Amino acid sequence: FGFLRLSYEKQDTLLKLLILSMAAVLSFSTRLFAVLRFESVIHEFDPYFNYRTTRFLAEEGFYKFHNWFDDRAWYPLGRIIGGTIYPGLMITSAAIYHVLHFFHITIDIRNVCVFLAPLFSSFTTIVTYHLTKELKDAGAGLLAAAMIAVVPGYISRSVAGSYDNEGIAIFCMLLTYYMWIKAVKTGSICWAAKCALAYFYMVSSWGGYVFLINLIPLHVLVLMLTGRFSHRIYVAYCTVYCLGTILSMQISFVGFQPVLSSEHMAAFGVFGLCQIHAFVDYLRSKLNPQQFEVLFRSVISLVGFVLLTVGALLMLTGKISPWTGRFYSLLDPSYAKNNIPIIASVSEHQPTTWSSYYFDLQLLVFMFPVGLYYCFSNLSDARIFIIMYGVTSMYFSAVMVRLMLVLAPVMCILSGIGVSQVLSTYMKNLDISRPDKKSKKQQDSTYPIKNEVASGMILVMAFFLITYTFHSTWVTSEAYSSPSIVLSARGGDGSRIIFDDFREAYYWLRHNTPEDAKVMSWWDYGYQITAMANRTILVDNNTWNNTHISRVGQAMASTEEKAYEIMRELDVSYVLVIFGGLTGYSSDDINKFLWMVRIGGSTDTGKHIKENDYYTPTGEFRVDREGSPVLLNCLMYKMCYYRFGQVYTEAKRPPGFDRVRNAEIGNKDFELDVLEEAYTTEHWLVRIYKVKDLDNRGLSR
Amino acid sequence: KRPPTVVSNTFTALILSPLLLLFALWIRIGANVSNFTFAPSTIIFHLGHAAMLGLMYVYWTQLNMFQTLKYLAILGSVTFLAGNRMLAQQAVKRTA
Amino acid sequence: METLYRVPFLVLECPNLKLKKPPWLHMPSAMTVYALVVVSYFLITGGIIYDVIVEPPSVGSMTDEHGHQRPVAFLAYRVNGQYIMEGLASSFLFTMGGLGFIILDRSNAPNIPKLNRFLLLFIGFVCVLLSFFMARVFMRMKLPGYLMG
Amino acid sequence: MITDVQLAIFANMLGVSLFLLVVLYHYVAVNNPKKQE
Amino acid sequence: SVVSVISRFLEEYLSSTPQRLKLLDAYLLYILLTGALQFGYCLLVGTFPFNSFLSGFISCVGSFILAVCLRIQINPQNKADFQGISPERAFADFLFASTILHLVVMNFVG
Amino acid sequence: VGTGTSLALSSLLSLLLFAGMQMYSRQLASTEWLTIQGGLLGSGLFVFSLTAFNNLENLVFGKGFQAKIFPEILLCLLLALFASGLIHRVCVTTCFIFSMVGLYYINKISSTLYQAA
Amino acid sequence: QVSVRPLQHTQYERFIPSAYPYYASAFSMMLGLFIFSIVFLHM
Amino acid sequence: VDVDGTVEEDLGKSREGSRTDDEVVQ
Ligand SMILES: [C][C]([C][C]/[C]=C(\[C])[C][C]/[C]=C(/[C])[C][C][C]=C([C])[C])[C][C]OP([O])(=O)OP([O])([O])=O[C]1O[C]([C][O])[C](O[C]2O[C]([C][O])[C]([O])[C]([O])[C]2[N]C([C])=O)[C]([O])[C]1[N]C([C])=O
Ligand SMILES: *[C@@H]1O[C@H](CO)[C@@H](O[C@@H]2O[C@H](CO)[C@@H](O)[C@H](O)[C@H]2NC(C)=O)[C@H](O)[C@H]1NC(C)=O
Repeated sequence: FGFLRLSYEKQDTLLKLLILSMAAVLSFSTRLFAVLRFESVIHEFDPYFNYRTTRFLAEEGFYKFHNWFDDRAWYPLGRIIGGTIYPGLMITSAAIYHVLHFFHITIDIRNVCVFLAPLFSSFTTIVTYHLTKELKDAGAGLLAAAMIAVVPGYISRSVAGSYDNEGIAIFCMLLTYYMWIKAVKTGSICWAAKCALAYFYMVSSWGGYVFLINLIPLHVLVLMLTGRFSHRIYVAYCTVYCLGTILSMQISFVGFQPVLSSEHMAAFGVFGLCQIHAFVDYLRSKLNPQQFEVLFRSVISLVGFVLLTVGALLMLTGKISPWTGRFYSLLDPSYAKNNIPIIASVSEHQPTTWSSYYFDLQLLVFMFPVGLYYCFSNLSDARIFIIMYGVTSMYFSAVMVRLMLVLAPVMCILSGIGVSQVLSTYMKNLDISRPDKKSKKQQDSTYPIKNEVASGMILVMAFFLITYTFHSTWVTSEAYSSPSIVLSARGGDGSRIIFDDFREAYYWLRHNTPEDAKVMSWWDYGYQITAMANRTILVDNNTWNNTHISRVGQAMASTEEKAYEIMRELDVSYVLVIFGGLTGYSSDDINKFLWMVRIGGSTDTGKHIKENDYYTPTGEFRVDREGSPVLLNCLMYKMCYYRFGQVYTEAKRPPGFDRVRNAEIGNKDFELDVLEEAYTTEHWLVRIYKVKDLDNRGLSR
Repeated sequence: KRPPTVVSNTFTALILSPLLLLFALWIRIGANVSNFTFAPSTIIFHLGHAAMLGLMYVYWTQLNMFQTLKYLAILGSVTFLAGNRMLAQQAVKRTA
Repeated sequence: METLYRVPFLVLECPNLKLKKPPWLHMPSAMTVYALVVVSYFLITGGIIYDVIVEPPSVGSMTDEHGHQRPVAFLAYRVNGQYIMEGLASSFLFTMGGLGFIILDRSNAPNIPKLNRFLLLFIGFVCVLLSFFMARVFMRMKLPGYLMG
Repeated sequence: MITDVQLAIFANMLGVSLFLLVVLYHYVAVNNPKKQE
Repeated sequence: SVVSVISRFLEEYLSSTPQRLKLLDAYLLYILLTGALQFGYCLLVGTFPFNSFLSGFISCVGSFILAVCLRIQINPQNKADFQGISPERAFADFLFASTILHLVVMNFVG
Repeated sequence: VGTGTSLALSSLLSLLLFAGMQMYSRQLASTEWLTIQGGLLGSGLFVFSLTAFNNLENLVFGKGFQAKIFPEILLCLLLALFASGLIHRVCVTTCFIFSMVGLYYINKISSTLYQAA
Repeated sequence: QVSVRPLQHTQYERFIPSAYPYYASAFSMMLGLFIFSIVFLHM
Repeated sequence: VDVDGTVEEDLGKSREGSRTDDEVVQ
């Protein structure tokens, strides 16, 4: 009876604190699997670029970082780092780092970046509970926080060591929505100002800000069509638009896109419409209805013609830029595949399958409709926005696998609402929990089993919830805990053997080559080489220049003599290629060879390169004796398979066999006229060749 | 290419003209300051608010972003405190 | 100009035109929109968009020592690859599970006959339990090591 | 340092307990008379 | 006739408007005149410098919209819609928003 | 004129226009002006087809049957558009535009003739 | 080898005479807003 | 025979970002 004597207000608050506190602990802890199993290192290719920038900003100061121009990348063109980057992620890391040192807590910058992502996941959990509470109740909010904490889809990009923009982008997005919902619901300017400020913070953090600037106009427009438009909506939306537009423009990278791009036009159009709608209502109330029709018709005819002419003129003249390639694809799926090879090339741009949805979300997929049904049943202005957020995310998540992360937040909140409704309804069905007010007479004799029905329904729901935890734990441990830079292989004895070839090659270059040497490689590895090798590179992941990449592709795909001519022009010193045949590493260059062929031929200079030439007469890509003659004599084939014919990969297979393609190389013996072997890793994962100079005697090489 | 100086000056003076109109409407419509009082909060609040607007010009000529914020935070805090006390007094008077 | 159109109608009988808004064309009801969304959800989770871009066969083929072409429904060992038949079959299960709860909720309403209430409950549990349990089997076949440690 | 096996068991235990507590919160919340007042 | 309608509309408006509300309308007219005049200059003299023109023009619109929001919140007719908001609270928010607007336009004015 | 004869006459005029359009489709699409000429022909086909459809409806279901926007008007417009596509894509804009302009006046003509009477 | 870099943000021209009307507008707006606050409160 | 060490499979490679598609042929 000790718990009973406490006031109910005490009981509710105490449980609320305990549930939220635990959820934060779980969110942070679950992301440490990689750091424990493997070394505390930066993961993936993109994060390294952020890591290098973060160090430069902290050591050099903000002002120097703002104007930083990097000459070590995209040689000889160069890149302007200050104006082509998003500063949000770097600024947050630097600011915390300064504070910790200020108190004499000396921590490495590398540690700060590695552990930045888990901490924010805990912050995201708190924001989720408040946003859900506003829509329905506290009970739903506690459910949402639990689901968001362990959702695998969010975990994939937020694991410890994943220093990527996505880690902070999600938290900013939820906060901005939470401010927006309060701004509309309360109708207060103060909330509107807070919402705009949060929006600006997101704009710096990520490049995905565009999604928000279109969804919010869409929500307002639907309310107008449905007749729910009110003074509160006018103040909240209009106030945010003005401050948000100016704030976003401050970022150097965004520049003038908000006012000149066709991407941001939707927000501008809705803003103009709101003024017209508000003014018309004010006139109607003051004026006599009979007269009002005469003025109303005359005004519409004159204004409508003027507005239509202005809009047509802007589009036709081309003052407003057409949509960017990246966004056009997201809408029209076919456009990217048929028109832009580079966008198709990326491996996270593929459409999503059913297996992907279940693997990332599991139970939530079952519960997503239930949340939708309740929201439709009880229509509210705040609720309308969440429906818009859901139904769009589903469409944009199928088109691209990467956008799954955007889907994960909406999925957790909506699924929680469905679970909350089911739990409350049946639980109060269980009279034992509450006698409350009951009438024995007219009790519905169509009912024999009240005690049993509720007990079974609650029990089954609990079973589903526990299973969700188990699935989420197993997937994260087995899927998202692998560092890309370090590869795990099993030995014959079954021991865990670690392959460190990727770093080993970088270290060799770092100390054993001239400082001014230029290294040529595929654009995939541009960030990694610069961060660790500290040597100049020709191409980078950002791929700001398509023509430069295409020229690189031509050299690799071409014959040995032609490739040499291109390389000399660019002052290439070394070439790095990754070969996985010995170890069975699937993601080698040879699999990526085809993309090189298409990209190389995309430009005018690469017209001579035809994809069909590299295939067998039957349309097959093979590296064996039956392979196309052009393929066997291309630069890439020679580099990967130089001296590889005589190596025994397997006891059960003849020498010169390639394990990953499961085929034996057709051309086993050949010599490199213009290239010499500089260094090869122990497992041959990375091979480095040095460019030979011209002939001393002038003989044709 | 840049426009002639003479046109640039002409518009710059012209942009001033609306401000003169604004006073003309208020004076003719019945502007009054009868409600004004000399309570300490009232004087302090207006002075702080005016100073913050003044600080913008100083930033234009000399200060940088970091310096402007450091001064602004102190000036905002005092202005906010004066405003809160002044508003409460006005609210009581209105509700009387 | 109007006379020119009259010239055929001098001999021909002019059609009697009533340019009125069609009666059936009403603003969609809130329930109507929800139904439309649900069907769309079925297709999107099914990977219809994946099918259009990638154009996989409905079913593939395999072989053994006994030889001969087994049809294949599940694409083994690659999470981001699917066949046409497999994607739709999985998607339907997801929709069914959601509906099972809604029908169960409606069953709880007061003033329902004894026979009606019992029958409705049976359907609700069958849809929910089969939909969830079957989905686990489908993944287990696609990835043999699923949830195995 | 903790091994990965220990971390995995820890994650499972906390999650299961937390979800059950949220169910318990639902119990008291409906059971609350003042909520209906 | 439309012209007759405009005459009566002014006649009712002047009688029906409290002095404080009228003061807002006069202020709004001043804001609108300044913004329109700037816009005419840009299309006659040219876009350059884009940074200065955009910063100045946006400031006029921000001031105009902010005044309108205060005009609606204080109005007794709309008191029910903005439940729980006293006139004093609305004014304090309006000043706070204005301060932010001046600062951001300040960065991009040059 | 008699309703039965009127139905046949409208059908004959529409049929003749369609056959001619296909026969000279290659020539019509050769030049922009010729494609515009196709637009006039397509609209005329729509007008005659609509007249025939109403006449048939009156005979089968009794005199005075009223044509609706759907499906009587929509179906006749769709058939004319389909013929336009065969010659060239470009007409679908012009061929459609002429049909709409004719439709508004034809409705104006019908209202005066029938509603007034 | 010599690297050439773009102009820094500080180096850009300031106080352009052609932009004086734009400058006048922003300064004018602040003065009008403050005067409005004084009159409005004590009306 | 020459060396030992057979790699495992990356059950969840797909999430990796800014990386080229290593399955076009398949
Ligand atoms: C995608 C994302 C976004 C999100 C959004 C959304 C979903 C929304 C949609 C829309 C809408 C409108 C909706 C609504 C509706 C209606 C109205 C109806 C984002 C993405 O991210 P990012 O950042 O991009 O990522 P990454 O990838 O990593 O990035 C990188 O990469 C890219 C590629 O992909 C690139 O790109 C580039 O860019 C450049 C600029 O400088 C240019 O020049 C080029 O061209 C390009 N390229 C390509 C290939 O595209 C980028 O840039 C990068 N990034 C950086 C930062 O740098
Ligand atoms: C990465 O390479 C750069 C490029 O040289 C190195 O920069 C040199 O640093 C040394 C030591 O401070 C200076 O004496 C040289 O003048 C620098 N050279 C240039 C061209 O700037 C840098 O030290 C290397 N990074 C390391 C070792 O971490």
